[PDB]
Amino acid sequence: QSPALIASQSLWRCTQAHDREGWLALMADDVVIETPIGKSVTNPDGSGIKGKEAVGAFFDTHIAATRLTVTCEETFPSSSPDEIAHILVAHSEFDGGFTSEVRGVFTYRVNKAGLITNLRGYWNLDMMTFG
Ligand SMILES: CC(=O)[C@@]1(O)CC[C@H]2[C@@H]3CCC4=CC(=O)CC[C@]4(C)[C@H]3CC[C@@]21C
Ligand code: NA
Ligand code: NA
Repeated sequence: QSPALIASQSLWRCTQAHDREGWLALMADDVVIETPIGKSVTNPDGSGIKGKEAVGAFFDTHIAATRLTVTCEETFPSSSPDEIAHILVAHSEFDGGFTSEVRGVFTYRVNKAGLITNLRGYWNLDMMTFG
């Protein structure tokens, strides 16, 4: 298991389990999350959520109060142990019964310490469905 794979798998587990401190412990201090890449509700300025403090707020907003299910459809290693890509399906269920689901490419990068520096998602609203 490469550092990138272990990091991505650990982040899935901590995400579904709402494990805030475990989730943040996987992040580098200069982490940048772009889920999705470009402007969106989860990426306001379209340039990503930057720094552990900001992704902490991101967690509290979009993960903490949501039942999340992350399915790994397919994994694409690179020739670098520090970078990996996944086809993921992210299903959200909020307090009330409202749901959203999306499927896209997610790329991960870790530093030499094995901490996530980049998480980037390839999808848009057209690929989303709601229930
Ligand atoms: C509530 C929402 O809008 C979403 O459910 C739609 C897509 C979701 C991504 C999917 C990718 C992912 C994989 C991880 O390993 C960490 C958690 C994230 C970033 C996760 C956060 C919540 C998001 C943004
Ligand atoms: Na590094
Ligand atoms: Na550095």
